[PDB]
Amino acid sequence: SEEAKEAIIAMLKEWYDAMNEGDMEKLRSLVDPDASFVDARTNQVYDKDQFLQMIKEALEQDLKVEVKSIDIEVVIVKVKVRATMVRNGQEHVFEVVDTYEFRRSWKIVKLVSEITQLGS
Ligand SMILES: C[C@]12CCC(=O)C=C1CC[C@@H]1[C@@H]2[C@@H](O)C[C@@]2(C)[C@H]1CC[C@]2(O)C(=O)CO
Repeated sequence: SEEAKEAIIAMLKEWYDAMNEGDMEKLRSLVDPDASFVDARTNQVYDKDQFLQMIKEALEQDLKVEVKSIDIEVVIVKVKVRATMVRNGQEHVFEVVDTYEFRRSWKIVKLVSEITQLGS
């Protein structure tokens, strides 16, 4: 079980590291093909290809992230992240709470993201 936990954590490290690297090949491999992605604040729901498309656009805006905390609670993990994006020369700063559902290799089958824009 500790191995299970340790593997999930390592994968979330890979996720966020790949995000800062801009390596979407690595992101694609961590997500189940039938996974659903939820924007909690807008109630919008996306499939994997739609989610990755949005990631691509954000990476084009210099999206960078830093993980602040990881809490393991099917494995459910809550990650708090600070993120920045540069949009038409104006940087925007965000605090995001990402709650993942991993299902067994372990794959992400669901993410709910609460996104708050903090102001630069
Ligand atoms: C561009 C985005 C969605 C659209 C929006 O109005 C603001 C942002 C900035 C933060 C981004 C977010 C999504 O892309 C999901 C991201 C990457 C998040 C930072 C971490 C995030 O929740 C994830 O890493 C999810 O796996």
